[PDB]
Amino acid sequence: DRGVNTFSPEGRLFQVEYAIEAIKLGSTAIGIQTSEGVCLAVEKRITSPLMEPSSIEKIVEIDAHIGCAMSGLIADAKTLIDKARVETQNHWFTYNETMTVESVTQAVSNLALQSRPFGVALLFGGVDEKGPQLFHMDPSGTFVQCDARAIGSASEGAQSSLQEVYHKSMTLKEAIKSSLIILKQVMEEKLNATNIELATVQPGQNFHMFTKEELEEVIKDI
Amino acid sequence: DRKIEFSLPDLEGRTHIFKIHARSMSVERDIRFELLARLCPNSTGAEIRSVCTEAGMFAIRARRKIATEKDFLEAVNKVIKSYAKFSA
Amino acid sequence: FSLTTFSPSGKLVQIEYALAAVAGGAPSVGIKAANGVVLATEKKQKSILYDERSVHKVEPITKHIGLVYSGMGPDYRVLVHRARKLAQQYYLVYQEPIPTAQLVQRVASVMQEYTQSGGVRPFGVSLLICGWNEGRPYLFQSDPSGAYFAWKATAMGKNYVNGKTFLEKRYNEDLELEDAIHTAILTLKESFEGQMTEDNIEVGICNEAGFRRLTPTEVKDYLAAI
Amino acid sequence: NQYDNDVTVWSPQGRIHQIEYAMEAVKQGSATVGLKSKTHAVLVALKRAQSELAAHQKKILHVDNHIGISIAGLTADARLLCNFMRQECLDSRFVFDRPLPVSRLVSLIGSKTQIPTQRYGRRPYGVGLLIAGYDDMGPHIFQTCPSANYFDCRAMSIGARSQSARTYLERHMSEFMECNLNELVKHGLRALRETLPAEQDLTTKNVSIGIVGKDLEFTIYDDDDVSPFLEGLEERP
Amino acid sequence: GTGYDLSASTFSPDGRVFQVEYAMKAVENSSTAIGIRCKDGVVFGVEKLVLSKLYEEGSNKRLFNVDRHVGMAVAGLLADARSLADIAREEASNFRSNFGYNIPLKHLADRVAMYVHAYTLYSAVRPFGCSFMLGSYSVNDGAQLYMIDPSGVSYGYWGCAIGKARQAAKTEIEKLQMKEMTCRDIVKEVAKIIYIVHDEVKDKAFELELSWVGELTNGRHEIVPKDIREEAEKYAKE
Amino acid sequence: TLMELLNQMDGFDTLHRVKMIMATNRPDTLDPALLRPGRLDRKIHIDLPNEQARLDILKIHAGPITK
Amino acid sequence: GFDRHITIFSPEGRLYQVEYAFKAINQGGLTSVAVRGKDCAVIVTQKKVPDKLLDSSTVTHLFKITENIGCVMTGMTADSRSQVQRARYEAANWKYKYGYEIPVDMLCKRIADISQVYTQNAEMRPLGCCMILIGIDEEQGPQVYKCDPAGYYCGFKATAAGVKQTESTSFLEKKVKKKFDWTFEQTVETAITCLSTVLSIDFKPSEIEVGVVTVENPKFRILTEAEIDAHLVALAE
Amino acid sequence: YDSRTTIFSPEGRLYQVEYAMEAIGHAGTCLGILANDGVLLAAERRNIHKLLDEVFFSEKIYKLNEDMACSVAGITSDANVLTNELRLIAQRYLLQYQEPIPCEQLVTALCDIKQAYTQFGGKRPFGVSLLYIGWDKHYGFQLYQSDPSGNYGGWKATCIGNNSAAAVSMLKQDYKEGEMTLKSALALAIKVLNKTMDVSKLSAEKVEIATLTRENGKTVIRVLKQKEVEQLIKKHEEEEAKAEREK
Amino acid sequence: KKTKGPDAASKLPLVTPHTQCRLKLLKLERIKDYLLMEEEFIRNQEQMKPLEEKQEEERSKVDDLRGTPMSVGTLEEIIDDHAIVSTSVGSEHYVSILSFVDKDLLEPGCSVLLNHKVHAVIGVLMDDTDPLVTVMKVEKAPQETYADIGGLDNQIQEIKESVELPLTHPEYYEEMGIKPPKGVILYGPPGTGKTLLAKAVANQTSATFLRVVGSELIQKYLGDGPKLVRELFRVAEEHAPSIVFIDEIDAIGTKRYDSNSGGEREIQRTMLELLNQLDGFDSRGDVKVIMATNRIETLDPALIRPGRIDRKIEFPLPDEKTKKRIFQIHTSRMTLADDVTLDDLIMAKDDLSGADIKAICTEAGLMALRERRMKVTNEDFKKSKENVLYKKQEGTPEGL
Ligand SMILES: Nc1ncnc2c1ncn2[C@@H]1O[C@H](COP(=O)(O)OP(=O)(O)O)[C@@H](O)[C@H]1O
Repeated sequence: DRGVNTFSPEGRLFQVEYAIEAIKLGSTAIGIQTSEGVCLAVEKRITSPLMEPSSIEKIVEIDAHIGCAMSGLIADAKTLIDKARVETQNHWFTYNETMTVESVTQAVSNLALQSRPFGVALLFGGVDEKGPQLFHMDPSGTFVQCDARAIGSASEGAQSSLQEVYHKSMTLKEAIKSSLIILKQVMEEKLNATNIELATVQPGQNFHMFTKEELEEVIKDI
Repeated sequence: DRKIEFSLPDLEGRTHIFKIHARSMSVERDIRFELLARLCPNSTGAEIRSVCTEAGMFAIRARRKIATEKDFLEAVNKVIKSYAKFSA
Repeated sequence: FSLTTFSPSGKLVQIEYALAAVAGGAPSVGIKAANGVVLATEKKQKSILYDERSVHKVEPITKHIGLVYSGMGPDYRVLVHRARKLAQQYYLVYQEPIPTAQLVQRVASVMQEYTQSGGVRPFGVSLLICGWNEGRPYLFQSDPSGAYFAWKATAMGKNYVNGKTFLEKRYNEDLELEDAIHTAILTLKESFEGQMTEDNIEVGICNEAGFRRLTPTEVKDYLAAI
Repeated sequence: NQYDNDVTVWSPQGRIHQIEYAMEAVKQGSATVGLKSKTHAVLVALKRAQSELAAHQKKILHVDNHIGISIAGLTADARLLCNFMRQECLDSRFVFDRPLPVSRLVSLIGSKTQIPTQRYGRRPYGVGLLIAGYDDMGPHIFQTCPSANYFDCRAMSIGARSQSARTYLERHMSEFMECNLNELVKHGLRALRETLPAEQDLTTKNVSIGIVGKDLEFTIYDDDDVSPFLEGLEERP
Repeated sequence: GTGYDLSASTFSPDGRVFQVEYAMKAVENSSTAIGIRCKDGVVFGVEKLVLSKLYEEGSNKRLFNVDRHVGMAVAGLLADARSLADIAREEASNFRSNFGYNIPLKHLADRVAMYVHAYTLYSAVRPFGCSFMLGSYSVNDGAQLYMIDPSGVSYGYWGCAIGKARQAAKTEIEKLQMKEMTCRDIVKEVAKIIYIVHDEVKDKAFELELSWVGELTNGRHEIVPKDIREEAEKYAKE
Repeated sequence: TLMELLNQMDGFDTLHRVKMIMATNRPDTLDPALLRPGRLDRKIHIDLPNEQARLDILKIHAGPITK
Repeated sequence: GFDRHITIFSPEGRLYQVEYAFKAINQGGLTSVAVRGKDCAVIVTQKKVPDKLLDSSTVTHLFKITENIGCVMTGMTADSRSQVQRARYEAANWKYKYGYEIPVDMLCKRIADISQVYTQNAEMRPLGCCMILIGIDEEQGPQVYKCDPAGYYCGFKATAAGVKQTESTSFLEKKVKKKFDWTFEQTVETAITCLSTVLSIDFKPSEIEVGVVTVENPKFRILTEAEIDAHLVALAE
Repeated sequence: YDSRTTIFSPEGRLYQVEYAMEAIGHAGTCLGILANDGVLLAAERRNIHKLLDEVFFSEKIYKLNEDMACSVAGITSDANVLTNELRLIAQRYLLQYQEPIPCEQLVTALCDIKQAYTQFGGKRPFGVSLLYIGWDKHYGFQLYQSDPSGNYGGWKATCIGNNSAAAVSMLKQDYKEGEMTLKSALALAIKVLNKTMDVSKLSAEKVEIATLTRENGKTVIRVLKQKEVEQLIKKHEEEEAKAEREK
Repeated sequence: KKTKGPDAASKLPLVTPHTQCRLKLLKLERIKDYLLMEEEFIRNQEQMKPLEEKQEEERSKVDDLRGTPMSVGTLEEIIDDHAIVSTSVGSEHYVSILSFVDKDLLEPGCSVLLNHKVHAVIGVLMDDTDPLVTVMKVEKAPQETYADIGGLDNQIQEIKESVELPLTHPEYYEEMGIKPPKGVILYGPPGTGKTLLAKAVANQTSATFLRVVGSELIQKYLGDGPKLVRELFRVAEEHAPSIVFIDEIDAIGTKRYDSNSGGEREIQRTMLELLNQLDGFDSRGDVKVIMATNRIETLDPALIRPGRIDRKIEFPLPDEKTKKRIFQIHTSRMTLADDVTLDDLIMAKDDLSGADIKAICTEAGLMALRERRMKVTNEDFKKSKENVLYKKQEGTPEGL
């Protein structure tokens, strides 16, 4: 019914079926986990030119070896990303090593529903001893390992396209172009560098911004 | 007796519904309509008829009555309206 | 929610219903005379099975503060217990002021836990307070939601309207001696159905010497020659 | 229907309705079976996959060397129960250095889940638990429903279309005590395979196995670890 | 009811608590039970419906041991019944820790009944959906047996029954002549009464959980030896 | 509801030729407050017929039967 | 609305919840009578025992709150026992805080204050049990009081509670209006004949349980079968 | 279960707070006028039943601090607790800083507490709006009006009562800054009170007025007693008679 | 029971100046002269008769057999020769009419005459003048045209294309074999919406028009809100194919109310009957349903889908030029001033809609007529701004 805790008469409590469909109002984001690394592509969707593009960010580095892409209420995603950073730093401080992306996703999932549930979906991606990994976490405190995931308003179409354009033995160079051509097909405008953000994951590199308006070398090919 | 049901079109059902609907209009089957059939999971036969309806409306909007070889425009209008049905 | 609540646009509907409840039926007149204050009320027990020396309507909160009330006696008990505790706390804090009339205003003000923190359901009793430790008497009324009114003469019963009309027509006045209790009994008589007797009518008096609940002997003495 | 709105309220016809709805949370979940033996307890869980790109999610959760659980239902308040059971088993380890017997753990879980069924504003834990443990009295399989009424079972299954698996287990439960490890695991695999529609079939990627035995601590077998058990499937979808 | 039967804190227009009036219905619907005070002890007995043969030997047993000499035979919503059994165990342990010795059955029943009444008094919490007999024996106080309804109070019972068929059991219970019959024949007779009550006429096969307390067990409420009471079940069958 | 018929006793018993016979099954639970003077009052004992009544009613039952 | 559903003041200026809770006392099918006398105070209530499988030893509605105060309860038995336990706790706590034993009027006042707190607020509900407590008080003679689910504590000489409480009160009003003091034979006989006229079963000396507190003999004597039988024989003479 | 309304509107309005603020206009009548070397408050005595004794010595005007005084126009139940809290805040500031609290800071604290009351929790908004007159070292004589919305305003001539619109219109028409003095401010206040109270020739009992003046390094808050008030009334009556007859 | 009405009125609304001038004078003289000549024509034709032929063969055969006494009753059924007529007080007659029979005008459920005595139908009253049960075609084909509203060129072109896909070029998608009755979903600020009507009059220049505004949350057990509109659009197909303007009920009557069950039964009935009628696979006809609202958010997902309800159109606020045009249109009838104070009233204005423009124009004339009566009141230059303030925009205590 309307109660955040009461179950539905059929099978599954409501108001969490309502929180999950908040990536619908959220913006599109796609991530590919390849053997080379993890490619995280989002779109900023600036509404007015006066707003600084640097201000609007959907991808934030939780740590040097974990990057996260939000899709939904950026307000709730700020809290979730802050908790992810705090948990990663606490684990590193306790055990003097790099917390696994799976463990970070598990902690975020534990904190997701414990207050009305958070209405954001995160795409965690980072390197670990088990190679590069990517996880799709969902507002209803549920996380799943994924290799090529899409999320946002057009999650269905983007995921369907990714399902047939992805192959198990791809590299970063093909992954970025596939994600960008998909994004261009999903969005309304073109994939200008001021509107598209990209995040790369490397086994021997920290996850930095994609070349910062010198990334046109990856959109001119598109 | 004999309670039966369906209303669950799979890929083969959806593409056959595409074929019978494409029997109408000025379309032909050289279009890769299997791609759109994959793109809509369980889109009834009602929405397939709507999608063929939309493809006709896009052809007249372009003012080209041709639709046998108008396949790229067929695919474009079908995909954009599938986007709008899912999210408008 | 858990306080005095239910206030719509320009109204206090729950408080108004509480005031409809305190309309009651116990007249409980009060008169502020020059020498002191008289709080008289009607104890019309159902049948003769009940007792009149068992329960009382007039309660001495402290040495010279007396209290009478209206409908919802069970609420009135808790209220008078709270008032006794509050007066005792004030006297303990400000030690030995013999605080009655410099406290009657203060105890009436501290009757804010009375209603301003209603307790989900507001109290359903309006109470008259008398004190005379200032060289002058004091009669105050606290209602289920308001505050001190500082009356000179009023009633809070089923016929409180015509009781107050009787009080003003009979000229509560200012030169009246302490024995305006005759006029208080007359005002009760108007809102009384029966041959009122000593146990039927309970009255307390608060003069400058102190407060005292008149025993049935003096109540019957006053009721004689009426 | 008014009386079905809240957990606290009681239906005039008898039992309350919110708890009855809570059991539909475990009905609406991927199937899982769990069977005892003379010496081993085996859980066969259907790892339900979102899409071919995404993984098949995680089932058969790990609790301790001698206890392992399989969830079926609302995954949110299921990792919570897993944390509670892990914490209780570790508390027992810490206090008297012995594995917490499974029956006491199940009683603790039932008591813990009973309170939300009576406290206002608290939804019942709509999670179906198939606890496999090896205490000193041989293997044990327990089913915990959101109604907080646990059960002991020779072989029980929960999930979508789990009634067919229940019937197969019942018909073959006579020959369960005297079965080799692989034989019992194949019994469970046949039981789970009978659950999904004929189009679906067992794969190394969509199944998980939890085995606990006298000398074998609880182990979660999957694709490479499952393939030796998956051989000799006797496929009749 | 309609409007007044939503929370236990809401009295009926006639002055009744419909939440408990409905909680009694769950006990009326669940499987039955019986407890008889024999001459020197108390004998319990409960039929339990094996809803599926997938279950092992008798589990989630309607009988419970709340203390060394005290046993609880419960019927109704079984999870809340187990929680209440845990409450009773904690109460007995606390009494033993504070006042020493063993908790008298009348006081234990009174305390658990007061706790149940506390749970039915308020609004946020709901009345317990279970009714149970507490049976105990000691040399000093003989054998006592108190039955607690989902909202009512403990009452001394020579013989009591609860659950699906209370009247049908009670008729033959009152037919039986207690107060002079030893606990052995009472064990035979309680199984006889349970088998007289319908078991498979509309339901599945039922298991016979029977309990003991008495001088034959020097207190020490324990489940009857089922291997040797299978013959008692056989006599019940005849 | 029986007390309602009880206070009906002032239904002009002088004027009205109305009586009320209470054919209960067992007089065990009959609200003994309803057997005081002014209540139903009189009770006549009827039980299972004795041997004499049994043979008499067998005779009258066999009366219509001529064999 | 919810004026008649929660403990809130009605728009007409009434409190319907306690008005219902009082009728709750009438519900349950029982009556009790209390008669104060010249020197003693005796109370009697019927003992409705359905079937003899119950223990007539413990089905009582009268209790000792302390060594000199005895109560009789009317209404729902669970709330009755809760209020009896509360009264016993209050008596013990008073004896601990203040050396002298708690006067019966003060105990009734405290119980009425608890009930008034219950009718205040909205989380809890009033207890549907009216308690008549008696006891000998020095410089006061026998004392009888009644606390009700509202918080109005009063009642004296002759007071009754239960289903047919009005008829008993009317008869006792007739008796007390007849100006003659009752000794420790007339008080008991008056109570017995009052309850018998209320419910004419002629009161076989097993279906009532009478409590007595005299002045020369304190304590709450729950008179045995022999004593009630002797009083009944003396009355019906 | 019942839940209170501290929420918005489909448009985005706090209609509960708005209704309370409008209800403040209903019942009560106070006005504050600021002049040089003296600031004064005028209050309308609503109930003048002859059966009172007037021993509280003040009903609308409340002395809240050595250097300030307020006047409520809302429900008296909230008015009492709000005045107590205001005095407590002022005296807490005096304890902390050993200096009389500036009027603006006091008003900001009170409006903060009212904003909290309308902001969080299932608590009713404080249905009371009150004026404040006071003097400080920084700004001298100041007048402030705060509504239950918690949005106070620094005024110099305002009314808060039932006919507050008519009273403020009369003020605007016959208000002159700078030239205004204490005596002319009293004349204006009595004139506007006579305008807003329908019964002409207002009795000194139905009007309660208090003036704050600055003596030699000390703030004196004198409530004008009956004789002084009716002498002001007599002077006003003389002025009215002269003005009417001279035409 | 209703097919058409005699449209012999609205004599040439195109009075070009609409202001008193010689041209408008001369146009009216031509209008009146023609009225004189038409009346003279018909009167001379009816008076100077073509021929005098007996009793026009009327009184000889039919009139006498019809008889003097008559009574009227509804006609119920038709059979090959007789006719089945339900006359007054529930009488039923099976008679063959042969005198003055007009079978086309007879029709079931129509008022016919009964000659008494030998009760036989003898005539019919085609007027009848009581088809008053549900009347929505009374305002059909409104006279408002494109020129009444300006500055909305993009929307006018869009709606015109969406509704001139039929009528004009129907073979276009007849060959494309789709026949989509998609209709148009109109957005727009609440300050507009009767323009959602004004832009609808562009299509109302062709065929008729039906309106359902406010309707109800069809609590009616039969429902039949959209179902009766379905019958009325069927009547529209019988007539010239009309459009259905359901502004504000596509919003409230079809709300994206997000509860599922126990929801006033409109969510069960109204939305489900709306998409059945909006799907071309169920009902034919050139009827185009214009769903106009001011709350785009409450678009139900069934209404959201362009697959069944295509041609989403957004109505924006007027721009500077649009404000100039609408102010020109509304003040054209009143001759605002000779100084033409046009741009000062709109240059700094923002969020001003058509209803506000009409209101300020009317109030400007009202204030001038109040006391400033000066024909083209020289005060109008600033009084137009005086009444363009007019307060009344929005008012809500302070909250600031
Ligand atoms: N741009 C415009 N040009 C000419 N007339 C207009 C224009 N906009 C509105 N109107 C007229 O003003 C009236 C009110 O318009 P609208 O804003 O649609 O009303 P509402 O706001 O009440 O829905 C309409 O009947 C229309 O005839």
